[PDB]
Amino acid sequence: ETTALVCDNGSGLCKAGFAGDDAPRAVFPSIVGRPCHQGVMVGMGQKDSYVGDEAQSKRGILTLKYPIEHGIITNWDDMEKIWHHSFYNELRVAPEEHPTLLTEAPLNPKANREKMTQIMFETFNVPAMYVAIQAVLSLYASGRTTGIVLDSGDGVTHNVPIYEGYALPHAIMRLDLAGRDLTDYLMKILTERGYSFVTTAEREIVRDIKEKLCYVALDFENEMATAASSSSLEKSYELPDGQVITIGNERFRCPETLFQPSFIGMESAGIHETTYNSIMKCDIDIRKDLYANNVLSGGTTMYPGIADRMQKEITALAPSTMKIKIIAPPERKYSVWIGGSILASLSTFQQMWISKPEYDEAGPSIVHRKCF
Amino acid sequence: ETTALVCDNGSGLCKAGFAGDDAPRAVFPSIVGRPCHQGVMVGMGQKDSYVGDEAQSKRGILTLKYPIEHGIITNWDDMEKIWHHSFYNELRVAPEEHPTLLTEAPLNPKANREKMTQIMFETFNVPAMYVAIQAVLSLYASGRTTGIVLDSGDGVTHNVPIYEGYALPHAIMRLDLAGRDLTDYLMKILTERGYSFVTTAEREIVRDIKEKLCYVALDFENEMATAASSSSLEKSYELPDGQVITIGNERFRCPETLFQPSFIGMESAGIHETTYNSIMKCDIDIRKDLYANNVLSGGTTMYPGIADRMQKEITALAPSTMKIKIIAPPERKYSVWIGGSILASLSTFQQMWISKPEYDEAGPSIVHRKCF
Amino acid sequence: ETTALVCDNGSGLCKAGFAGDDAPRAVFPSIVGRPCHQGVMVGMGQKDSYVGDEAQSKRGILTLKYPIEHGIITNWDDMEKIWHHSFYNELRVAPEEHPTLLTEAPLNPKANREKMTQIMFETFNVPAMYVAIQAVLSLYASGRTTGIVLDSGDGVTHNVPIYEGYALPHAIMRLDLAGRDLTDYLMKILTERGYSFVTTAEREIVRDIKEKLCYVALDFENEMATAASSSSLEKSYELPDGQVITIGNERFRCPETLFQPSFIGMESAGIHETTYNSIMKCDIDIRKDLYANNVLSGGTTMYPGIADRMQKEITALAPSTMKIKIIAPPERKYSVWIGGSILASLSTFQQMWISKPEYDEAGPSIVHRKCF
Amino acid sequence: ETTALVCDNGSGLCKAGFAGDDAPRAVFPSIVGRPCHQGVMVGMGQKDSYVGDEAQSKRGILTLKYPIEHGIITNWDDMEKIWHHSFYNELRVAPEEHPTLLTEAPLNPKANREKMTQIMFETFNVPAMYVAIQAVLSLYASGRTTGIVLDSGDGVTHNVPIYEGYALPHAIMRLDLAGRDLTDYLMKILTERGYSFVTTAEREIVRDIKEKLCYVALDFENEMATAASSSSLEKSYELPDGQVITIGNERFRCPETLFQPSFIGMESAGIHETTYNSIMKCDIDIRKDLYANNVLSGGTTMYPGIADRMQKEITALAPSTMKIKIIAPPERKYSVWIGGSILASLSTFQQMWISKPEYDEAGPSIVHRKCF
Amino acid sequence: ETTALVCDNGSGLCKAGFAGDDAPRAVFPSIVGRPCHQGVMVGMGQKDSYVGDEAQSKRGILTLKYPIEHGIITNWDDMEKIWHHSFYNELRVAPEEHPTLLTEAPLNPKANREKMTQIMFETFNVPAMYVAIQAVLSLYASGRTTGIVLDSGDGVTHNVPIYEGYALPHAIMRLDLAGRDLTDYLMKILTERGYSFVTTAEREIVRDIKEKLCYVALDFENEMATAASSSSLEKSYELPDGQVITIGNERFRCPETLFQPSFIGMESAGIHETTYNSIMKCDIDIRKDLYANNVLSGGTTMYPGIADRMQKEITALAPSTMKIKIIAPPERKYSVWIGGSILASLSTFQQMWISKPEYDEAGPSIVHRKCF
Amino acid sequence: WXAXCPA
Amino acid sequence: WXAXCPA
Amino acid sequence: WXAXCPA
Amino acid sequence: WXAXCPA
Amino acid sequence: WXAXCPA
Ligand SMILES: Nc1ncnc2c1ncn2[C@@H]1O[C@H](COP(=O)(O)OP(=O)(O)O)[C@@H](O)[C@H]1O
Ligand SMILES: Nc1ncnc2c1ncn2[C@@H]1O[C@H](COP(=O)(O)OP(=O)(O)O)[C@@H](O)[C@H]1O
Ligand SMILES: Nc1ncnc2c1ncn2[C@@H]1O[C@H](COP(=O)(O)OP(=O)(O)O)[C@@H](O)[C@H]1O
Ligand SMILES: Nc1ncnc2c1ncn2[C@@H]1O[C@H](COP(=O)(O)OP(=O)(O)O)[C@@H](O)[C@H]1O
Ligand SMILES: Nc1ncnc2c1ncn2[C@@H]1O[C@H](COP(=O)(O)OP(=O)(O)O)[C@@H](O)[C@H]1O
Ligand SMILES: [Mg+2]
Ligand SMILES: [Mg+2]
Ligand SMILES: [Mg+2]
Ligand SMILES: [Mg+2]
Ligand SMILES: [Mg+2]
Repeated sequence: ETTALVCDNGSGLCKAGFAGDDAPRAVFPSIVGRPCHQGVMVGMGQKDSYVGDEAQSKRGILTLKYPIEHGIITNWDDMEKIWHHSFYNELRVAPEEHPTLLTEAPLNPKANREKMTQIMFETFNVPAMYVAIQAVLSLYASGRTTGIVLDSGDGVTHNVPIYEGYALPHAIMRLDLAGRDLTDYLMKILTERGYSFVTTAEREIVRDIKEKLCYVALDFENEMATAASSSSLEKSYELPDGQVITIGNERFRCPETLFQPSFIGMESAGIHETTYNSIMKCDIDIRKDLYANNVLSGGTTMYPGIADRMQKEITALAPSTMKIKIIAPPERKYSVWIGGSILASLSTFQQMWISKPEYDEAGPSIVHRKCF
Repeated sequence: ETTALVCDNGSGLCKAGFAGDDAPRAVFPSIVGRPCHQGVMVGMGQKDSYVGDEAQSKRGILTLKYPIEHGIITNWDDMEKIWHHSFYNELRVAPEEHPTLLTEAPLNPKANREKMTQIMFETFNVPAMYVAIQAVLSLYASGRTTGIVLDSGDGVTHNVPIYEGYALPHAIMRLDLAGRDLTDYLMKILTERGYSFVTTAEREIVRDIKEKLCYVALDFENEMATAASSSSLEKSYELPDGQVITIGNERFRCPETLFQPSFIGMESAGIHETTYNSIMKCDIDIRKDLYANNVLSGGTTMYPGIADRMQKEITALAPSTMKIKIIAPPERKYSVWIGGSILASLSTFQQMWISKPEYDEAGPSIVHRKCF
Repeated sequence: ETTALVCDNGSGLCKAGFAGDDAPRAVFPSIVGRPCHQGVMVGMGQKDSYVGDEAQSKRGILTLKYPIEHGIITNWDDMEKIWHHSFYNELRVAPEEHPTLLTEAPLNPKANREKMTQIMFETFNVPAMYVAIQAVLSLYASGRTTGIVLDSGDGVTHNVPIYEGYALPHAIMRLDLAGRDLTDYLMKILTERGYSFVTTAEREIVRDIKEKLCYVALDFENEMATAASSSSLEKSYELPDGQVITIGNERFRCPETLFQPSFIGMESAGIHETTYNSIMKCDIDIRKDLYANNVLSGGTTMYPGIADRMQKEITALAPSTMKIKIIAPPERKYSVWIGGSILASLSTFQQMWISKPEYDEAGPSIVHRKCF
Repeated sequence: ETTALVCDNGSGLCKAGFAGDDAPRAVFPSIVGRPCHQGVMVGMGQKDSYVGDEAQSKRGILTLKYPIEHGIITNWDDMEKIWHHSFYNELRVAPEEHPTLLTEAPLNPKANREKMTQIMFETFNVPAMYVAIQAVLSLYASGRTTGIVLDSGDGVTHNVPIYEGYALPHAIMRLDLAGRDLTDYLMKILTERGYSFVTTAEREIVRDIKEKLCYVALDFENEMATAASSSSLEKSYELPDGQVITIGNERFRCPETLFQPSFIGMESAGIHETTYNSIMKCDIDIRKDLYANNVLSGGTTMYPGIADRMQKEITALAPSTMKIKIIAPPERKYSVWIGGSILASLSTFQQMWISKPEYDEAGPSIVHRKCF
Repeated sequence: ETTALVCDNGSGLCKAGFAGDDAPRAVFPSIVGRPCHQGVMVGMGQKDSYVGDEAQSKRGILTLKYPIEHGIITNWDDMEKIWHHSFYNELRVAPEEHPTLLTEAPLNPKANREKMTQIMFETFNVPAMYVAIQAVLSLYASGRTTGIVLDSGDGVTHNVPIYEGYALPHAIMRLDLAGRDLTDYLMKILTERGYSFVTTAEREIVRDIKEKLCYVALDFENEMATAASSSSLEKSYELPDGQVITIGNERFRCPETLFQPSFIGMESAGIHETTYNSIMKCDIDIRKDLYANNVLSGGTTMYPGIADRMQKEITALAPSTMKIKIIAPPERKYSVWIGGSILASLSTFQQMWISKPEYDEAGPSIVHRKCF
Repeated sequence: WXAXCPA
Repeated sequence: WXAXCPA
Repeated sequence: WXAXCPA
Repeated sequence: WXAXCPA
Repeated sequence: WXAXCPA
């Protein structure tokens, strides 16, 4: 009878809300900011840790830390602060009356899931809890039951194929290349035009530049020749203190790392080759059904050239008699949370919650038996 | 007054329908498919066993098992599933109101027939039942009363001679070489050109290739020399995921195992020598009547070169003053069922049904006294 | 329960009073006068040192010495005389019953603060004491919590930026150009019109002329051309002995040294360039908040042309999309004392006094740990 | 009179030497390494391709490619580089004066053998050449004339039965599951403890871990319970850059894929069931002689638990009245080369070399008539 | 045949000479001095700009400007004056007969290199020219082919790892913290003892004090306690006008900013953490070879405590089983020029000069294709 | 291989 | 992670 | 530099 | 079958 | 001050 909570804890953004809703109620950056100076003015309330948007509004006097990197929680006190700010200050609910659904990347360490279960049952003690895979939730929100999901967020880009409700665990692929690597590469290549960004607040500024101005080129060499020929692709951005910068080919050289990882010195293949290799590792008789149901999800897949480029690259890789379709819904930035809300509201899901007596009898190892 | 049911349970295909009809109403592959993975998507109805065409449409996530091998039922729960799907989901009738006619290969174990009688009388309890020999049904569907029937299906190739309505039990021959062995041999010899097929769904793909593209050579050495000389016999096939393969001499090297069993390491003789030896073991005065009435039946005899080759081989074996005729009707893939419908609709057949009180009095051993 | 004392000891003026008040009770010039002649008249009381206004009323027979130069105490006996006159003759209180709050310029020698603590604890022994930064007190009296303070008095012109109650110690700038240098430059350039001032009383007369008649030009070259064209900017001043002098361009050539230090042979930049360089040495995300909160304090910033000139120069230096606001309250001559009275009356300030047992345990080095 | 050369070109290791010797002279990894960066230092000799051990010693700046996968040569220029390094840099001989013996897996494509014949006759032009089956060479090195050989290397695991010098070609089984699949599965399951290996040099590191620390459990469930109970099976390994990792049940979960292929999503049966099915496909009267002569060969069969586990599984599958013996010589990592040296030194083998005039007369198709 | 010129244009020192020599012939400070007063004495030759040592010998009447800040040329007329003084007055050669080799920091703006090429080809027009990376030249002068170079000069501290002649461009780190920041921090903290330095000549005096008297402490807290305990670390320096100053803990508080950048309000990590993070961003198999080949170069690394401190900090950061070696040659102040002389004298370097016809054909953009 | 592997 | 990342 | 230094 | 097949 | 003022 009690409303469940869905909390997608990504590497760069935390999206929390109630099950049965269409959009997450609280979307805030998952950062913890700490002051690096001394407060000489007394009388007003100055804190030691700023969490979320309050860290972003005061980032000029704070050092910002991400508790999650590549989908792995590195700082657990900061993650506890993130969860406390999500439960009490944003959603404004008591966590002991609502079951909580959490998401996790595939091919992750087991200790991450075990400590997540232990913290959820001992610090914010819930009646029930569950850990789900994000690409399965993206396919849940897509409304279909078959397809291969490429989910790319802030730390993890992973491909998961599912045929008729059955997952293919040997064809699941994970690549540690996402939007934070693109932000770092943009910080590196912005020094060519004479712009220097070194701090964490400057990293947030470069992330805003990448979100506002970058796009995926259909043909990389033709766009590079066009940018070298005329200054028609140049765009201007206004810095917070008043300076105006101009960028040219760096609008499309930054998301080209998704298709050519060797720009940042990585031996792995691109996302199109990863998707093709994940398709070819499945059985033959389902492969055509995976060719026409490519589903995109996550904030990294929101560049305004990526669907046509993915279609062209997969059509080049695949045999010519197959139909290639890329499904890119406009709400794919929040599709993991939408699928979590669909899953937590199902009547058949109420029997696979991990309850408190099961955790009391089994310890923090029941999550390896009742989940993926 | 009630309409009888005719159910031919072959090794690879199940053909069921009503007596008095011209064609069987339900023809489906006799396979049981089971999922080898874990269903991560909840909400929709996922079963544990897929029977028939539903096993074929979802074969990329299923392991497929044949309950019948070489005309012998090995798995009885799967055979019960096949019979339940044939009665309730395909024919859509109640089995307790209709007598049922079943077929069996000659020289079979007695326990197969006894357990068939026990299952038909105790699980799908019929008013009456009967077991017939498939070659006698092929001669019934041919419309003649004399001749030697070579029936070759998916597990059994058997020769039965009948003269003037009298069978010759000492001249009945059975050879365990049929279409599944040809499919396995094609799967073995397709690796020479660089194509690998190892799974059960790939076995179904190879069976489809064998059904579509194979043919029987009139002269094997001349056709091998022609295939080695020019690429005029090569044919192309499109795989389900889009690849195109090309085959050459394997179009006629695959059904040559029927005439040369030593290709698969078998000491037995070919089907032409088996037919000639079955003719030679009969009485002399009927032998000429068996020379002009060779009747072909079964799906294995549907290669488009087999009648001329069989005629040439038997004419080589027989003395030159005898006339050799091979009867190959175009409907011989279903001729056993047609003869079963002819036999079950006869007015003189109604007194040799095995009724339920006879089964209650004599147990599951009456079928050895009221049948062949 | 006892009322604290706030004593701003500037380089030219001493302002002392009680905490919680709006205006300082005792404002007197910090000079010590000594007679340079022989007293031939006997019977009345002639002293050896005249302190404060009594030094100003009898300055024609006295040599006047400033104990503080450039915010650094040079003569400690004269400074002790100034403090004794402030405590006993002006405020008329016993210093052993009241804690005392003192001010100090940034980037000062440590020995000045240590000897201040030693004298306040051993000669005028207080229950408690504290040393504060004058620009932080100006921001306290402004009522806001963010902004960059330019404090210019008699010896020190310093810029201190503070964002959200946090100081920026690496961006604090100090320039040794203030009103005494302007008085010396006016003393130098008054000889062009035929007026000679060489003594200390004549220096006080020139300081009075500078306070009464000088102003900051909006455009220097246009005002030079206007002064050279017509005698409309000329003003007359009456000397104490009856002579009347007239000055022209020297009304605005004297505070132009604040914007062009090369008039007195200094390599440093102007106050507008120092303010801009202090702004650009901070973080980027706070710079806009420092652009609209420029706070002026001190008696040197009381020229009636300086706010518009600083606004014009900073608007020329800053990018055009930023808003520049100069906050010039009319009570900014005493704003350091007002902020000291605000700080000393706070309930949260009572736990950071430097008490007498702490000085007894730690010696005269505790002030480097309990203060800035 | 000239000494013949024996060159076993496996999927992961190349073993070359002279006929008549006991051990191969040159054993090196069959990899080709290419630099993925730009050489900024000039003067010294940097090459474009590094072959063999030089690829292993400099693998941190190279991308490594295997020219052979699953016993099939995919890259022919890299294979030519491997053969050139084996002939000129390791053996240090001229290939035109020595006949060369090569090995090949059964059930291979014909184009592989034809292109090997063409390359050894046209690029490294030999007086004579021959292609042999590796399991026949393992039985040659075993010293016996009957038995069933299970050869498992880096790409192919194949079973070949031979009775009294006669091979059984219809009972030869090939399974594409070997040590590279075990290395990939170990990479996949090492992410559970928090260790990430994604590059090719990290693949070599994981292969070294698998060679040093893995073993075959006698009972899988009992060993899993023992590993879950106490940390007595945990072992530590030192990485090349100094980190120390610890592994538990992954020591025996990695070679369990040989007996349970469904760990990597493969529908095939284990090696014990493959051996039992290869035995049961032979004639009955020889089957007992195949039960006591199970010969192991290849580097994959060097786990220190595999002989007892194979004995237990085959004894469970076989009837209880038969004797099961597993022959595991200590030199079985090089037994294919030893049998090649035994075969090439025989006086009766000198008449079945494929000479250069026979290749000139018949083209690159003589190898299908003079070999297996 | 013509001798090449090597000119290292650092942020604080210009070192020019001939290729093939051991030491640079002309080492002079890269400053331009201009008079800030009026010359009342006529007859002798007074110039408008003083370049080099003549700027240092007459710095009491000049304002000194550095044309290069943080390895970026800001004033191009002053840089042209520096190059003219280097070519004509110091080296005394015609620049049109000698190719010239120049150095540049990594991660620099492209316009700096382009304008360097344009000025070298159009104002001091050379037959050929080249731009090199300074850390690669330091590794050239070290004589080895592998290692990670930490080069710290007057504006840039950068780490570049090179393995077997191959650079790692994604692991190159640049930090804008060098000796000029240390001079500014010493100027800031010298005000605590009562010494004021504000002008450019006083900045040169403070730089001389820092070069003569500063050292790197092995343990910062123990040395701070030792300096607070007794006056055994105090040292005396004589000013040019006769005053003697004494400094205590400021001898080691000034180069501690290299390890703790937060002393000057910088969010970056120290040089030891930058070196460790540059090592850990490389491949694993080369990391050991980067642990024993740490090469120091530049004048900032000439403090007499820095090698032991860097060894201790890296040994604390690295795993305990690795060997840490810091290579600190005594000639490392000029090692960039020595490596430039080694590189320009190589016979294999003569084919990668940027010639004048290539500049005429391609414009000032060829330097991005023929260099780093 | 070429149709059902890779290789 | 803990052996080949950081994280 | 030009946007985040000075230089 | 059960003695020389399988089946 | 004591070394570059006076004071
Ligand atoms: N419009 C956009 N264009 C390109 N990238 C974007 C856009 N919006 C967000 N991103 C990137 O997507 C990431 C956030 O996506 P999301 O999947 O919500 O992250 P998380 O991993 O926290 O769930 C951010 O790192 C951001 O850089
Ligand atoms: N057109 C065809 N050409 C060659 N073989 C065929 C053809 N049609 C069916 N077959 C083979 O015949 C077998 C089915 O024949 P059928 O006698 O119906 O089987 P069952 O033994 O199940 O009765 C299948 O194994 C199939 O491979
Ligand atoms: N109206 C005025 N116009 C210009 N300058 C003034 C004015 N009033 C005071 N001053 C100058 O300001 C200085 C005193 O300012 P204040 O900050 O109170 O001094 P202190 O440094 O002692 O605190 C004096 O040197 C005086 O010359
Ligand atoms: N001691 C060992 N334990 C387990 N596996 C091993 C051992 N030694 C080698 N291997 C594996 O055996 C393979 C090499 O065996 P080998 O038969 O020589 O390969 P090839 O197929 O090249 O002939 C390698 O993949 C290696 O992983
Ligand atoms: N003995 C020394 N001890 C400490 N620092 C020094 C010493 N000698 C020179 N330096 C510093 O090193 C810098 C010059 O180093 P160098 O690498 O030659 O500079 P550039 O960047 O011009 O090449 C100067 O800023 C100087 O402060
Ligand atoms: Mg996400
Ligand atoms: Mg049949
Ligand atoms: Mg003041
Ligand atoms: Mg091998
Ligand atoms: Mg340098």
